[PDB]
Formats: sequence, C-alpha cells, structure tokens
Amino acid sequence: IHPMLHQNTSTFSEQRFSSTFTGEEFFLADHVVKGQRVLPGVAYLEMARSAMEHAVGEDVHGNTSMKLQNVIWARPIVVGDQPVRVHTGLVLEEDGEVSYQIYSEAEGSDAEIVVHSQGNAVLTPRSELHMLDLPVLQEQCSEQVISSEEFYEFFSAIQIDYGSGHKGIDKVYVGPGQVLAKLILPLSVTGSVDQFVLHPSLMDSALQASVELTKPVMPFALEEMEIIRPCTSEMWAYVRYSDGSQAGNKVEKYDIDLCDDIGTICVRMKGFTSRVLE
Amino acid sequence: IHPMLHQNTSTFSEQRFSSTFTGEEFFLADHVVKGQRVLPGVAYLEMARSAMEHAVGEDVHGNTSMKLQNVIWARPIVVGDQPVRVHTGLVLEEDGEVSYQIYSEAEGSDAEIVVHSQGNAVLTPRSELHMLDLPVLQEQCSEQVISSEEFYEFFSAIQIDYGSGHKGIDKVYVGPGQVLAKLILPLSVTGSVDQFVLHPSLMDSALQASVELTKPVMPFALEEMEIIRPCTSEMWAYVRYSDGSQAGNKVEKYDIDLCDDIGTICVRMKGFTSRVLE
Ligand SMILES: [Mg+2]
Repeated sequence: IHPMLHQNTSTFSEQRFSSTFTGEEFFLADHVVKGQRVLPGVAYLEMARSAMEHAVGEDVHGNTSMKLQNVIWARPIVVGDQPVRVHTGLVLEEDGEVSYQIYSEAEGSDAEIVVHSQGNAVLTPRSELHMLDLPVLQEQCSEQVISSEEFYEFFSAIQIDYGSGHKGIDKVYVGPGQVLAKLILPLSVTGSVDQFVLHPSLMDSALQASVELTKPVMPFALEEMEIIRPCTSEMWAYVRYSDGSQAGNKVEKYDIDLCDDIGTICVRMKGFTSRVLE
Repeated sequence: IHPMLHQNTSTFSEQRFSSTFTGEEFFLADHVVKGQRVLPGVAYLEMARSAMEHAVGEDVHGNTSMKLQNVIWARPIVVGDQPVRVHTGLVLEEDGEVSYQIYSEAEGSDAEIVVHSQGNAVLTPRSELHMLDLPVLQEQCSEQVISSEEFYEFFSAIQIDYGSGHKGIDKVYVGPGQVLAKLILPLSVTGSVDQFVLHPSLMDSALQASVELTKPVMPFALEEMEIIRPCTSEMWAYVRYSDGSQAGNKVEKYDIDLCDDIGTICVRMKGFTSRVLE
C-alpha cells in the first residue's frame, strides 16, 4: 500500500494496517542508533498519516489537511536479523477525532502487545499558505555555519550513524534562537519520492537540525503537526524555540517548519520535545 | 488473500474486501451462461465465507462453524474483456449477526453501487457430525442413472457451457424425490484445492444436480447454509426436496448435502430456491 504501510488487516474490532520491516528498507539501513537497527520517530508519523488517508473512503469534495496532535514515542523498534511485523491501529471518536497507536507483537509471545507510538489525528481545512522569508532568515542566521560532513560527523561521535539515505541535510545556518538548514533528497532515493508524502529522508533531516542546541537524542512528544503539501519539493527546514521557555539537556521544545524552494510551508511542527536515550 | 477475496479495503464506514476478476480465473473460464462470461452463485458464498473469517481476528478457543442464512442473488456479474472490481461489504449487528452484501461499481459511473448478492452470516457451535447412509442411499436411488457426459451435454442444449474446471459431476443416481451424485475435482484444478474451503468446482456441481428435477436455472434464494469441514475431501452430493411441497418450473426449494468419501457431512444447504433466467 505504502512503503511503511504494507497491507490492511482490519476486522470488526479494529481498523488496522500491518507492516513488516525486514531491514532492507532505506529508512531501515541508513539510520543506525546505539549500534542497533532502529526505525526513526519520523517514520511513525507517515504511518499514522497514510493510515488515516486509507481509513477514509470515497468522499465528495471536502477538506484535506491532516493534523496530527499529541504524538508520543515509547519504545523504538529494533530490527535484529528477524523480520518484525508492526500494526497501526485506528479508533474513530464519537466527536470526530481519530486516536491511533503503532504497536507490534513479539515473536516470543504473540499474546502480548507493545506500544511504540501513540497520538491523535484530526482532519482540518487548510489555513493560509504561510510563507517564510527565505532571504531575511539567513540574515539573522549568519552567526555560525556548519557543513554537511561536519554535521553528520558530529553525530557519529554520539554513535548515530546516518547512512546514504538519511544524508539529506546540507548547509546549516545558525542565528540567535534560530536555526536554518538547507536539505536535499539523496541520490540513492531519487526514484523513491512519489511513494511518500512525508519523505523520511528530508523530515528526519529536519529533526536532525533541532538537536543543534548543543547522548543520543530521541523524539519524545510532539503536540501538533500540520501537513499541507507533499514533503518532496521542500528542501528548506527552519527550527526555532516554542514560546515555552523550556530549555535543557533532557527536555527541549521546538517549532520546526519545512518549506519549498519558494518557501511554501508544507509541514509545520509545534511543541516538539526531544529526550535523551537511556 | 483468497482466490475470490483479493485484498482488504476497509475504512471507518465499512468492513470491506475488494476483488478484481479479469477472466483468467478458472471459475471464470469454465462456467459460460447465455454466451456471456458469468460468475457462479456458489462463488458468492465463499466470498461471504472468507470475508467473515478475516473480519474476525485473534481469539481464544471458541466455536467455528459458520452458518450463512437468507442468502439471495440479484444480478449476475458479467465479465466482458474488461476487468471488474467486486466489493464484499460487512456490517456487524448489535445482536451479533453479520449481514453482508456483494456489490460492484460500474466502470461508466463510479458513484453508483449495484448489488449482486446479499445475506446474513452467523457463527455457531458445531452440531452432531451427521453421517449419511451411503450404501442405503443408492438403494432407493436406483431408478434412473445418468453419466457425466450426458449430464453435461444436457446443459449445452440449454446453453450453459461448463468447461474443464466445472466438470466435477460424475455418476448421478435418481430415486423417487431423491437425487444422488458422485463428483470429483477436475485434474486441471488438482493443485488449487487448499486455497478454498467451499471449492466452487464441487459445490457448483452439487448445485448442478439440483436442476435434475426436469431455460437456464439460476440460484435465487438459499435460507440456510451450514459449513463444517472444508469442501475438498468431499466427493458425494445428495439433493432432496425440502419439506415445503413447493415444486414448479419457476420456483423449487431443496435441501442439498455434500459429504466425504466416508459420508461425513461438510456442507449442508436447506431451502435452496432456483429461478429461471430472463
Ligand atoms: Mg469498524
């Protein structure tokens, strides 16, 4: 169905989308964490996204702008020479919201369910197509500059080995409480672009920039995510603090924005919390 | 998923199983009706069956014996050099029953739904494994005997051309208000046997015997169907009148039973009405 959403395993008890990740996938071969083979927090969002679209059928006109609220991450998925089957389960609220979970079932005990990520999803009309000032942004973000290699080499010191596919970051501009970052899709994943709406390669890269506040940092809680246009054309990301004043080495809360060449915002994050891996 | 149930296209509005039949299928290449390429009334039952099993998930022990009640047929599916997509839609009743429909959407107007078969499905504990008297049955069914060729040649006069795959009938014994029939799976479909539970080749053949009361006869209304063991081992069918005394050239109501070599009843029909094609 979708590179992270393989088939529909829905019964009368649940709306379900099951997926099996051997390890051959690019997002699972170019994002190494603590030595183990781990799926990125951003991938959980595109499953919840592509679940939702398919959990809704033929409909006349209407609004399409999907808003993912109060997303959380509990336990990363580790892939060790054993195919893992992951289940994305949806529940429609009487009010109209949709809550979701992304769990799996262990190969040792199938009667046990483990939750890797939760949240809510609601469909929403489009607001104004907010456009960021691409020339003005670099002006304030002229204090420090980091190149791709140095950026990625900095992670390898923390032992977070981003392979070819996740090398989407490019130039990185720092300002005061401002972050900017040009990012481009990698050549390896040239073809595979029209299969995704929230392409992991660029998105995770956008999340990678948020760590430039400075142990492996892991997505913890995102309180809002707004999708407008497909995350393909967009090669610019912009990270700033959220108006919470909550800064520290264990909990940090940001507002990230990705945008087209022109600067048309296509994805918009708010309240994104990152937490250290133990 | 299943040779007549291809994938699961379920949304929050409906439990769905969509299937596309090009015409290459055996049950759609060996059952010609009025010159047009038509799907057999029996195939609608195995979709409703295999829908149901998959519309129910992981469960601890429990009863498995699926009972299809008040099945009806409205409009045959005609396949004319154009792939047709057929949708099997399920609805769970508060009481516990499950009603179903098997519709499609036309290639000229997609906003229109056409219903080919309806009914109810309920899950039920197994009753006693009723066994028929195979030696005693031929005793009373010794009045008239028809061979395979003559049987099938009789249909071709009505222009119902059963090809290799639907040539499952063998010996046919007639008694007074009794019908018997040995039937065997065809060599063409030797491999494809473990893919079905209600194998069309034998089942339709069992329905073919019911017409031996004597225009193309078409299944109209079956008020009960009970499945116990997979319709693979079973090579014997037995057709008798239902205790309704409702006999005639337009409406006829029977009780068919299929059974193993030994005689273990695996499928059991009751109240099966057949009606003439206009
Ligand atoms: Mg439902």
